[PDB]
Amino acid sequence: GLHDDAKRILLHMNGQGLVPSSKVYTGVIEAYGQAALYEEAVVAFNTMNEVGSRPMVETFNSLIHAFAKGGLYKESEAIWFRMGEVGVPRNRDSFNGMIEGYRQGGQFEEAIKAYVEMEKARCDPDERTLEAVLSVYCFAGLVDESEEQFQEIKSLGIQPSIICCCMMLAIYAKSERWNMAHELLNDVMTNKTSDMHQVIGQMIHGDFDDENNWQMVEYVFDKLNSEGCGLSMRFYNTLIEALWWLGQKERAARVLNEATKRGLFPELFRRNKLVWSVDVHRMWPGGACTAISVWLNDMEELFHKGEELPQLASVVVVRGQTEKSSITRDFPVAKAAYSFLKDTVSSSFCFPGWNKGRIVCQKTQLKRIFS
Amino acid sequence: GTEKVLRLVFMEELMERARNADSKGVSQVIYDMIAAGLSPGPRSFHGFVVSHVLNRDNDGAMHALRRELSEGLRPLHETFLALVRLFGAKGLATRGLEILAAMEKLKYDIRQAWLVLVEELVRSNHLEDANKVFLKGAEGGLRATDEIYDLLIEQDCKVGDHSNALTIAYEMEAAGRMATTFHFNCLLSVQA
Amino acid sequence: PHDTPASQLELADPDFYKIGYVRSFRAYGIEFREGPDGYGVFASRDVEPLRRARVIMEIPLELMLTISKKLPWMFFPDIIPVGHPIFDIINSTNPETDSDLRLACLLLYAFDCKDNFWQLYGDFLPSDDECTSFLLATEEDLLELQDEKLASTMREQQQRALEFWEKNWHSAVPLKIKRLARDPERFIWAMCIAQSRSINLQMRIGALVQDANLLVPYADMMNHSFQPNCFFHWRFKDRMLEVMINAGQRIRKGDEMTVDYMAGQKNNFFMQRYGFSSPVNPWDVIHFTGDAKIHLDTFLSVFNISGLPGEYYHNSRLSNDGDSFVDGAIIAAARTLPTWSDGDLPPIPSLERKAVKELQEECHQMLAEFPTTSDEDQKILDSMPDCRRTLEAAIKYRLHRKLLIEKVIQALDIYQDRILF
Repeated sequence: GLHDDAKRILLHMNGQGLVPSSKVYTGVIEAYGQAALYEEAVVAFNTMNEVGSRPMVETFNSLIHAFAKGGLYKESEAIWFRMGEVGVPRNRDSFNGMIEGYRQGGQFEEAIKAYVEMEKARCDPDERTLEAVLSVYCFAGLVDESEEQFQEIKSLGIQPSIICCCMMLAIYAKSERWNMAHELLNDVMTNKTSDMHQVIGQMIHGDFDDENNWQMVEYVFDKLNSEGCGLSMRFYNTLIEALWWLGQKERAARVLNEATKRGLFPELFRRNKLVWSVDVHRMWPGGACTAISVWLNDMEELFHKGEELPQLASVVVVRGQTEKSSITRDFPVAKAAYSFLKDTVSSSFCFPGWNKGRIVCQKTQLKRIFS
Repeated sequence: GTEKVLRLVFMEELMERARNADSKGVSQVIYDMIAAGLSPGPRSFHGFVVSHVLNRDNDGAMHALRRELSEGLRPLHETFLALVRLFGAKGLATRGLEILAAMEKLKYDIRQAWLVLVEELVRSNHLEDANKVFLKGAEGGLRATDEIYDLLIEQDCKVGDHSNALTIAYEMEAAGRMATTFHFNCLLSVQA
Repeated sequence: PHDTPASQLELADPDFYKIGYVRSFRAYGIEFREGPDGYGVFASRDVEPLRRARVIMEIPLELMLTISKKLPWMFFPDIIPVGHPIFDIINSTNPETDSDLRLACLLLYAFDCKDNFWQLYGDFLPSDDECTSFLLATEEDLLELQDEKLASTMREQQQRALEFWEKNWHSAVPLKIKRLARDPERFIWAMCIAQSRSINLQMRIGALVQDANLLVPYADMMNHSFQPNCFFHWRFKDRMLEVMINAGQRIRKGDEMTVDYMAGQKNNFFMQRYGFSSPVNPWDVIHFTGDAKIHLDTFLSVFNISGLPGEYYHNSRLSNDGDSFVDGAIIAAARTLPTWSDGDLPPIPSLERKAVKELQEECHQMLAEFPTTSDEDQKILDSMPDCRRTLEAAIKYRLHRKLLIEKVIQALDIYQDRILF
């Protein structure tokens, strides 16, 4: 996911003289996709366009994933429509990325239609596709409905991974089912799954955190680098989701520290003389609440110390072409991030009039709640 | 109202950097822009172009442009201009010529710019291309300043190129300005 | 009916054209109409964009009155006889500055010479009441202008004209000379007609190419514009002046055909020669002694002015959204305001804000120094519809100067808003 190095490599290749080949672009956009530097990614694709080298489907299934990392559904629809006229087929990972982008965004109705289109085109749905179909019924109020896919996963193959178990646990905890979900929690901790899947589950239950006990999960945190930022960020996001909603807030939102020290969660926070904001465009609802808790306090820590306040403090929740729209409030994250803030702090902050895609606070207004 | 105060405050910063030429500083402010949700602006991109421009980064200047172009804003006139000035120093004639074509497509008057490319190339010692740029321009119908015509005729004669010089003199005439003893004397130098 | 500029006005007598048509004057695609202002020339047909120029009027040499610019004085229509007393008066004039006087004398002779078109045409020329020239203005009108320098010049000019009449129209003059200008107001009408209606062109008659000052009939009915539809050309072979439509310009029926009297000049000159003033004179100057300077390039960019410094024009294709604020006056503004343009370094936004206010301050000072405000002036103008023509002119000069200072204030502000997107 390093892109500074990708830019240096591109500069050195241009200085050499050899024209860059097709695959190079695919990777970069994937690297940038993780950090949400869409514009930076866009220029890379465009350089692929500028060269005029024919683009392999690989470039397209990389671009759909790079644009699905943020949640821009209009860009996904545009690139999907352009893929139909460019003369390439739509493979499995393309539909997977489309549904993944639709998940963090709105339009929950198009997911089942795209899946029935996969079934019509004989897409041979894979494990990631079935996980996405199960997650289709996750963000919505369909707790008891999201069980037939679980049975299909348990029957056609092994039990689903932890990114699904903890997700279903958070779903059960979101409704009025607290103690009946403890047996399903012990299930994932007393089954015959992988070795690392057993130690995961005791890191949330009990205390398990000290100078030595919390050092045991460091190995599990560092061993998951083989995925290549594909499911690692997904795993951390699902862990935070299942940890913060029902559990200890100080215990849940502490993984972000080691995640930023690792380099897998960039730009979670912007700090400058003019601006001081937080970007959660590639995050789900629960954890957003947590960082904020730290954020307020991090500031408070600075508050006695003394420092000039920013001119505008923003909360980057939703980006893209859709930003200038009144349909923005319908977003999945929007329903709950606002909620946490509504309970915790006096709400001077609300959607800007120039762009209805974030939450901003004026300078004088920020000072009042701080005091 | 509030936007105004903030938009105004942010910009003073971009400029502060641009003048001291830290392209990187701007880049953060540029990302900062998407965070505050401050709208991307053609004017805002301008500072970035200048930053690479100040420091001879062709790739960089182009890089910025590529982003703005992608955003969809039609670029401000001055930006394109600085690019030409820089490209010109460096003899990048074809590339400079390419910028001009685009300026035209976006409905702009290209006369002022064409003169700039030709002028600089002579100071930067690439006369052969300068002559070639002028002639192409002349065919189109673009008129030229008196000072430029004179520079090209004098310079060419000092190096020794009679051919290019007479073609230019003939064109001054067709456009309207007529020769004076200065122009003839230069031509005679190569002839004798 | 269709709305056209011509519709408001009424057609002139058939005789304006007939007197000319019997001699060889021909008009093509044109009419002539009259109104309170006076005669004007309008279109009667549609012309699509054209490859080369098209003739609207052809006027022969004999109808005109002409004198050469340089010292041997050669009069081409040649009305004056050899040995007549008028030549001595024309010869005794400074070769370089007074051509108005020489032309006046010739016109007066023409009115006394039989079978000269002018005896007939002069009836159609402006009377003492209907001419706007300021030579014919009282002390009061001169006062209303509110400008010391314009006022002074005018008085020096009024005196120069009287002095000539006294020196040459003395008691002992032969009657041929006396009849031509018995009272001094007649000389003044003549100088007024010469200054307001003269054209300068280069003419080739036979093999002689000379530059001349001429009074030409029927082409004086055209009006000024700074964005002109037509031009003047000499056709040597048939000895005629051609008024011609510019290449490439669409003209629609009912439109006004216009020509440009002098190029590059301020409103002070138009008043001295013609008694006319324009709200939009692209070349007018407002003077700021104030130190501050806004950056030039940006000015042009916000208001889409393109071009070299000498020639600035608004590109309208760039301005897809229909705009109107940018006009002659914003162009005028560009040239006048003091500006700093250095290298390529971009202007600091806060830094320039200081400049805008300091400049505006000077504008407020300027407007205040005058006796009345712009709205007050309109009131005086609206109050009396029928009034000495020279007086309406003076008030209108004032309204116009003030209005340009006001436009600048409005404009400098818009710069501010757009610097920061």
